[PDB]
Amino acid sequence: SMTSHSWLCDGRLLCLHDPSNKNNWKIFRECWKQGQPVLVSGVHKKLKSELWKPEAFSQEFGDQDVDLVNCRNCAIISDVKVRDFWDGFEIICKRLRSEDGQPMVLKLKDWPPGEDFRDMMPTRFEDLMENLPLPEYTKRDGRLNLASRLPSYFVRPDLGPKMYNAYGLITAEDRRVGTTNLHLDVSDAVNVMVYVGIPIGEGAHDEEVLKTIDEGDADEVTKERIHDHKEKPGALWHIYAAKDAEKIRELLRKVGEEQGQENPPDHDPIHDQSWYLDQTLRKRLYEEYGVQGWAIVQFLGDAVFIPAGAPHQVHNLYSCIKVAEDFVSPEHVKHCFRLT
Ligand SMILES: OC[C@H]1CN(c2ccc(Cl)cc2)NN1
Ligand SMILES: [Cl-]
Ligand SMILES: [Cl-]
Ligand SMILES: [Cl-]
Ligand SMILES: [Cl-]
Ligand SMILES: [Mn+2]
Repeated sequence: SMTSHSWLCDGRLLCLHDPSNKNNWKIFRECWKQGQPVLVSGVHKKLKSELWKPEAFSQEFGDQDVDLVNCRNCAIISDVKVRDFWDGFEIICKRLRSEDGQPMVLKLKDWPPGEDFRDMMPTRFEDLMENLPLPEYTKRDGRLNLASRLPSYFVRPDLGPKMYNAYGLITAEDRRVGTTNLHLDVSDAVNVMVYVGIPIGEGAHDEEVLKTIDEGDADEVTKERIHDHKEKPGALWHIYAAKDAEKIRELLRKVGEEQGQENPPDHDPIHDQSWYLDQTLRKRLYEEYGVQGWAIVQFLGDAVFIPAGAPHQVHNLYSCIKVAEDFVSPEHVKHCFRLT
């Protein structure tokens, strides 16, 4: 029956159940003070579902010019129509094919571009911003959002939100690649899964999704959300505490060296955004450096709260539309300060 919250990651991750509850801050704020990520479920039930479909984006914006990335090999597909991405989002037989004749796993780069989301999509902007959880933290004008209140001694976030659109990774070989590589942000962020597309053609690809979640180190309760309630899983995240960022840099310098990269001893493999931690590298981080992370499956309507300074990576299971907003909480403002 209905409850305020539950725990994932064996007690280490807060899951809030009611996204608009005026009392959520009472449960949120101690987990957030400790540097933990937080999950909030149910945001899809608050949104106008017609605004967030792949077919509407194609119909309304399809003649815009964009670049795509081939997630398998990082090859850039320059200066194509955005309809060429959207029309293959769920229908595999419409997808652009690589030279080997296979349908590609594509990411749409920087769309809408820079800060243009609000100008290009005013009705979507209103629908998202009015339904974000923890609104004193996440709204542009929230009382606990310092973004508009800080001097130039602090790195300030760009005007958001930002959309993140990409197909699902499909094969056993795809398990070792990221949709978004390991990186960190100096602001806090909330990332909302507004649509999950489960394809058709080569549709029935449900067994390799279970193997990816299992190999991804997902907890036993997370595995129950599929088997028992038939929720749509979108993406597998790994998030690490901000305090563990330098130990992760030491691991990736050592692995770069082993693989014959020629790197100065101070170079920053996290800022480079060139690594995805696969099962092998995650085990090595735990065993050799004593660092544990949070493995998080983001279902349709889940909002993931990512603490400033926390290294994180994203692997899409199915085709995803995500929308994210940056904010600056008082708990984590040290991470954007420009001195010492
Ligand atoms: O029927 C029992 C109630 C419990 N509930 C709820 C209470 C507090 C928060 Cl913060 C969120 C949800 N709604 N149902
Ligand atoms: Cl709009
Ligand atoms: Cl709040
Ligand atoms: Cl990336
Ligand atoms: Cl911190
Ligand atoms: Mn990020």
